[PDB]
Amino acid sequence: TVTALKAGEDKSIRLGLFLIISGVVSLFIFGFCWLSPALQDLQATEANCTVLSVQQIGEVFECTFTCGADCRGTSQYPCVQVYVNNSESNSRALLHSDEHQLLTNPKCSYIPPCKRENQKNLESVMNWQQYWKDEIGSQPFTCYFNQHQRPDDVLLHRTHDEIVLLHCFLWPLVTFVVGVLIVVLTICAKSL
Amino acid sequence: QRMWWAFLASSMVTFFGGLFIILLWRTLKYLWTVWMTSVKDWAGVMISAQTLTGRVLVVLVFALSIGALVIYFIDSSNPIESCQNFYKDFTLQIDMAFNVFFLLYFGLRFIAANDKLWFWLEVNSVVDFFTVPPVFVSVYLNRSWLGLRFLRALRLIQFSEILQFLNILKTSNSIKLVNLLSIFISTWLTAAGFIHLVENSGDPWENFQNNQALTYWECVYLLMVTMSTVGYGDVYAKTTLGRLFMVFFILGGLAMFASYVPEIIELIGNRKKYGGSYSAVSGRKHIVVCGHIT
Amino acid sequence: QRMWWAFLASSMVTFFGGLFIILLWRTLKYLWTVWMTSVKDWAGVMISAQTLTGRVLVVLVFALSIGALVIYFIDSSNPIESCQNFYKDFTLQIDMAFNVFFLLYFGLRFIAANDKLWFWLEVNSVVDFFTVPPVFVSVYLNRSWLGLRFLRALRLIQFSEILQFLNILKTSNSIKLVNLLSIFISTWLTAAGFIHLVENSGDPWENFQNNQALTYWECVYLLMVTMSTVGYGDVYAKTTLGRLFMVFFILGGLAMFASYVPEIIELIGNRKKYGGSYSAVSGRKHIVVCGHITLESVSNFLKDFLHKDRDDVNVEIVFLHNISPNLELEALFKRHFTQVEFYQGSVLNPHDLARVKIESADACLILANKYCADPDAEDASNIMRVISIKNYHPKIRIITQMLQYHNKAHLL
Amino acid sequence: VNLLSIFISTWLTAAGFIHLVENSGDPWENFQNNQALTYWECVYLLMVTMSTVGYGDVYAKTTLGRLFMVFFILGGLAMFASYVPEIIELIGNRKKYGGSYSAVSGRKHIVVCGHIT
Amino acid sequence: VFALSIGALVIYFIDSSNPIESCQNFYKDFTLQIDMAFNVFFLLYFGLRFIAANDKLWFWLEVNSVVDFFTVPPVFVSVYLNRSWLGLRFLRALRLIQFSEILQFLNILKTSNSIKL
Ligand SMILES: CC(C)CCC[C@@H](C)[C@H]1CC[C@H]2[C@@H]3CC=C4C[C@@H](O)CC[C@]4(C)[C@H]3CC[C@]12C
Ligand SMILES: [K+]
Repeated sequence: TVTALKAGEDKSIRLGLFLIISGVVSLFIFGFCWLSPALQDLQATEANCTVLSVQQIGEVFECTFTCGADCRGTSQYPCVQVYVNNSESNSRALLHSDEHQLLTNPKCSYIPPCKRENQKNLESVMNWQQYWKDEIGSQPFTCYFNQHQRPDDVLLHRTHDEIVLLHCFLWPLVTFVVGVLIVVLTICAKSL
Repeated sequence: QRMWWAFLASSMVTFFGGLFIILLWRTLKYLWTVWMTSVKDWAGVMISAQTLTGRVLVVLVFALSIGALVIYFIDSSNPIESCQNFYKDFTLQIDMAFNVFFLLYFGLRFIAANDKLWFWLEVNSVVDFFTVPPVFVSVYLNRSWLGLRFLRALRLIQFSEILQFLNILKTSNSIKLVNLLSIFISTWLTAAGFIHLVENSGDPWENFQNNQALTYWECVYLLMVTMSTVGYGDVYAKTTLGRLFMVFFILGGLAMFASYVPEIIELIGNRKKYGGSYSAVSGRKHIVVCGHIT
Repeated sequence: QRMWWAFLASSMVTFFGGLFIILLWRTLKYLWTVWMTSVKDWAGVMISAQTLTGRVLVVLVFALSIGALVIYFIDSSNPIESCQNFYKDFTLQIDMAFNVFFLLYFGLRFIAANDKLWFWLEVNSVVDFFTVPPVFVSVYLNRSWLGLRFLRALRLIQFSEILQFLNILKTSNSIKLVNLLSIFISTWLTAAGFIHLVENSGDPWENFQNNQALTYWECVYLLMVTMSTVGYGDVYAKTTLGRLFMVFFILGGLAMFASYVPEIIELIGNRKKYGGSYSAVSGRKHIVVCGHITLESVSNFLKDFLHKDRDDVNVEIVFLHNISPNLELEALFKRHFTQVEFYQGSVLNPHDLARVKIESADACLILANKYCADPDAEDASNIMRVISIKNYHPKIRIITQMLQYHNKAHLL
Repeated sequence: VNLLSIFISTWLTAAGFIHLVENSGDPWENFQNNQALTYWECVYLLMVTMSTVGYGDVYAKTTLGRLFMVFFILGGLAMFASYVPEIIELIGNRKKYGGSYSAVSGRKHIVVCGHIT
Repeated sequence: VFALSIGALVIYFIDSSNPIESCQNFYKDFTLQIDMAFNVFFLLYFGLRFIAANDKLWFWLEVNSVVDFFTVPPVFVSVYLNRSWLGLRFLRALRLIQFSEILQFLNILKTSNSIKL
């Protein structure tokens, strides 16, 4: 036979304490590590920037394409530079698709996806160029513009998504709650 | 395809239910106010380490565990995507076969459990609901996913005990050395699998673009070169998560070295200076000086 | 902008006045020839570590110190210049808030000082006038500057003491381990902050053009990889100042390792082999073999108690001894690995007797050494053991070896 | 102070040897493989090496430099093996208590003499 | 056997330092004569060790015996081909295990600690 010896415990309040500690440290690490992409996202505000002019500079830039089997080939594409005008700032600025495109090449306002054939890449440039010549001046649309670090740059797409920022932040918060319930529910069992 | 979140979710979900319900059951002395013994005995009669049926099923869980690691080393060595159809590592049949047994053995361990909550919080139990459910989602999707299946290598902790009941090795120092080698291999392979998994997809912050295309073998090598302190820097973790884990694995290995060398490793290092017979001298006569040698 | 010299100057300036005046005051016995007690007592009544008001303000200085490091890790992770206006790390308010307290607490420590100069030359005091004034210049400029604020991490030296008054941890070995971990973390974070600060601006000699654009996190990593002697050389200090400091930090870490491992770390590494109760074995009966545990006695007892010819029986055997199973563990273990445990506590100590849960035992069995020099002494020791067991729990069966017949009368 | 002095002397001697060996190239390539490094980069390299950190940001390129470097690794290891167990261990452990009870203002004072247990 | 073993390592260090292929004809490391000379003795000494063997199987399974039929036959194929091949001849360096014993019978060193070192 056995007494309150049957309770034991050990591997429950201990686990609960490790769960709260893991939860608080994880969100504390993510806090120091997400401020920068969150800062960059908040630094860009919403404006109604308008396309002011597209011209064809004629420069040629090299891109790297992969076939999945560690292909290291490089192909060439024409450079397209488009200058936009801000709505509330009325300042001429350089268009860019996205952050990736900007940091890989800021001379060209678009980089089409790298193609194995130069002719296909040129056709995609003429295709995208036609899909950008129709909307010039009028019809302002949702636009992202930075006026702190890159006043002459304008992005069509956002650098980051709140969905992954939230999706990684919710887990340590619930992990802390799961630690707290295991601690207090163990103390509730320990009484009787 | 984005459904890879559901595989790890299915593990965590089973864990969740486990920690909530098993503790909630042991509360409120008054049940309400205002067959179990037979099945428990039938489950526990086999689980005895001294019994023949228990020692031979423990060899089994260990052999199937190594088999799960062999096939893990096969698929972990592939590219991130492949046409899995005509030859997917001997199909969904071998994918289910080991965990059809381990799920039955996890059920057996739970009905065999004699102190409910403690059975769940044994470290030997925790790894089972981590390795089992992700494959049960893989078979539902009929598409293999590199999961946390490398944690199954933690069954190697038992290798000293089976060498003791199979009576292959007998010296206590030998059993301690085999124990230490087994735990060192298990932690090395676990930590190498963690770094591989952390480097397979990039850091979250750069939208997974800073990913290092390295094999599990380059990964387990790196950790040997690091924990031995050689550190060639020909390969190193590029990711910030990889670094954060790498500083933790340096500190865990240093802690284990500090907590193991003065206690067990030093004792194992010094052994008997003399033993065995005078043998391998043909034809001669032989005498023993007995008594007081000085 | 070049005014960053004034921030470090404002620290050094306060230090200067401190070392000159506090010593100049204690000179010339003849004052001239040809209320202080009350305020000192009011300041020092709170400063007592045993008093409740002092222990809770010491938790405060420590919590605010960590808060100052958290925000330090936030800004130190930024670029060298940013538009600090609409969102400057929760503004000048949090910039002042911690050091508005630490300046008051530095003033409190100075009016609380009981040996003037010594109060200033305590290492715990020196760091305060290094971390406090640079921020007071930052608020006057209304523009953040990465200063020597990482030195605040040196308050982590106190973490062992607060764990002792808050009564979370009790073992002396645990307190020493927490002390060592805390000092190791503090020196690692201080030396990492020094290397970060030295690499933020280039060497003077190349007009600051050889500057390495690395984070505090790459910097603290580098120092771990270095002090562990791994040294991947994926990152290393490029600057000549960085190298000069790096050779110094290698030598300081080596000196600390040489002066700490043989003294404290070795003692912490070896701990108790046995402790805690026999617990986590459901349903069974329980007995403790009390008294003289030695290899022969237990070898012949266990071989009969657990011979496998009793059929309907459990294992039980808890064991208890005061001089430990030094040789028993290699010469025999307990003839089982998973079952039959060993308590390092004595039979006479009530706390150790509670550790075995003697009240829940079916019996205590007392073994005697037949090979004793004085049979009477051994018998009287076993009677003393019987007396202690009966005193702790009157209702328990005891079985006992007596070496001499006349001694059985004392049990009655 | 003796040990610190001998350690500094051997470190500075071996650093000067490596500097001198790297100032002019190897003979075999007609002195064209010469590394343009200062005595300060050289003495640094040897600290990073003898502490076993080994960043490989700087290393001897010459074959003579390597041959000396393997010798200096072996001499430093030999000195560490022949000095730590003998003298350095004894220096590491010192007195636990010494000096007066001083730096306590105003109070009274008594000494418990005799048998402390 | 020890001196010839070192001689076999010296010539091993010579050829192992060459490119993977060379015109081996007018000057192939002092020709097939020195290639055979050492192992003409070691093959005779392996035969001598086998006829000298006093416990047949144990003689073969001595680690000192195992290395001989690893280093000897590859060179006997090299001379049949009249073309040098980088083989496992470096295993001959395992004869250096005996160096302590010869220092003991030649009576150069006498202290037990010196012999252990
Ligand atoms: C306290 C800690 C250890 C709890 C563990 C939290 C883990 C499981 C969480 C934290 C951050 C999470 C990641 C954050 C972001 C994404 C992107 C999203 O589109 C899919 C899921 C994914 C890839 C998450 C996977 C799970 C994740 C790694
Ligand atoms: K290294």
